[PDB]
Amino acid sequence: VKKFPEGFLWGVATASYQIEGSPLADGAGMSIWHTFSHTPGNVKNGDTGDVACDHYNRWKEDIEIIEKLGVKAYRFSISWPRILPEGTGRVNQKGLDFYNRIIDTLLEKGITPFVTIYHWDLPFALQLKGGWANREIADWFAEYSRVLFENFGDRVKNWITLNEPWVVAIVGHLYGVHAPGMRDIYVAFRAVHNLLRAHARAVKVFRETVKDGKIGIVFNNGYFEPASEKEDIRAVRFMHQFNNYPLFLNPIYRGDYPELVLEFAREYLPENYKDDMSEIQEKIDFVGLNYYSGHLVKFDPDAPAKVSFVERDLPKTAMGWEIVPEGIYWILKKVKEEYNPPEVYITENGAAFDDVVSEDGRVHDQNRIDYLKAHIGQAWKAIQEGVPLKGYFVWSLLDNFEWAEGYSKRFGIVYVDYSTQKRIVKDSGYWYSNVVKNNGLED
Ligand SMILES: O[C@@H]1[C@@H](O)[C@H](O)[C@]2(O)CC[C@H]1N2
Repeated sequence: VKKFPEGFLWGVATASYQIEGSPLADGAGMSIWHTFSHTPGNVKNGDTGDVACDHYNRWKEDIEIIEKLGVKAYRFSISWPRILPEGTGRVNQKGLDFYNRIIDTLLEKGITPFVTIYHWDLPFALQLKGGWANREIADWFAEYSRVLFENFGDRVKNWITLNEPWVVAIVGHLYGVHAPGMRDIYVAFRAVHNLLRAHARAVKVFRETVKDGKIGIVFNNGYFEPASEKEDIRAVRFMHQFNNYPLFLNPIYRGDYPELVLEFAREYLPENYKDDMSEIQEKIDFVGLNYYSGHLVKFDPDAPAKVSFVERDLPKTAMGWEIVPEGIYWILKKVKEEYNPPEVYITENGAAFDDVVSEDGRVHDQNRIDYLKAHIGQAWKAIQEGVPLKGYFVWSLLDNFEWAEGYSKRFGIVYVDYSTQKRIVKDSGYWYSNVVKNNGLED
C-alpha cells in the first residue's frame, strides 16, 4: 500500500472558459477566448466556449458530484471579464455573485477552494490595449487581483496568480495557436516578462489584503530526455529551462532568466529587463506543477530553437502525448533540488482518451485509471524522498472545451454528454474517489 501524509489535499481541477459556457451572461465582457474561438479556422470543428459544460447553470450539480466523490479540494478559475467587463474600472456584482455561490457551497460542504486568478480568458478590452504585451498589464492585473482578494479572501485562502504562463506567452503570442493568436517572438518574450511582473504585483497586493492566505503560481512541465549520449544533453537542458518552471522560477528565486533561455532569447527581452527583477522576486508560498507527458529531444540545427522532438514507440493518449509516469517524480525532485520551494502541489495531471459510454451505462476508462495510478505512485515516491508535496489535482473533474482541440479531447473523470448535458461518473472517477477515501493507493 502507498499512504500519503495526513491531511494531503486530493483535488480535481477545471478552468472557467473550458466549463462555464454563457460567456456573455449577466453583464460579462468578452474574453480573448470568446473572440479567438469565434474566428473561423482557430479551433477544431469551429467549437467555442459558448455552451461548454453549461457549468454556469449546472455549478451546484457539479459541486455535489465533487462532494459525493469525497474529493477534498477544488481548483477552479475566475473569468476576469465576468468580474471587470472592461478589464479595469467597473466591477460587475453578478460576476462576483456567481463565484460567491460556488465558494460558499464548497465551504459548506468541506471542500477547499483553490482559486486560479488567470487561466487564459483575458478581457478582450485589455487585448485591444496590447494585453500581455503591454507593461501596464502589471497594473491591470494587480487591480483585478485586489478586487478578488477583497471580495473572496475572507473565505478563499489558497490562490494561484497564473496558469501556465509559458503557454500564455509562447503558444498565444509566438505559435499563434491559442488566443490572442499572434506570431511575434519579440511580443512573446515581452509577454513572458510582463506575466512575471503582473504575478509579482498581485502577490504584493495579496500581502496587503489577505493577512491569512497562501499564494502561488502554476507551470506546465514536460519530462525531457536526450535522444542519445551526445549536445542532446544540452537540448534537454534548454527545454527544461525554457518550457518548464525555471523560466519563471529562476527570476522569482534567483533574480534572472535561466542561462540557456538568455542564450536563445536575450535579443527579444526588453533591453532593461533586469530593472524589474528585484520586484519579481516577491516571496511566494507554493509552486504548482502541471504534468502530462515526456518528450525525447534532440539538437537539430534547422529547428527554430535548435531542438526537435523525436517520436517514440510508447503508449500515448488521444492528445498524442507519450505516457511517462516517472516524469512526475523527476519534476518534483528537480524543483526541490533547484529552487527548494516551501510547498509544492501537482495542480494538474490527467489524460485524454476517447471515452465511450458502454451499453451498461458506464464509462470503462481503464486506460485513465492506469495513467492516474502510475502517476499518483511516482508522486508518492517523491514524498517518501522529502519533496514537500501537499496536494494533487486531477485534470479534470469534467470533459470540457480543450482549447484549440475543442470538445474532441475528453480529460474528465466525469463524462459529459454535450447533447443533454448529462454527467456520467467514469470508472476513473469512482477509482479516484476510493483513492481519496483511503488517502492513497492499495494494489
Ligand atoms: O491540456 C491542459 C488544459 O486542459 C488546461 O487548461 C491546462 O492548464 C492548459 C493546457 C493543459 N493544462
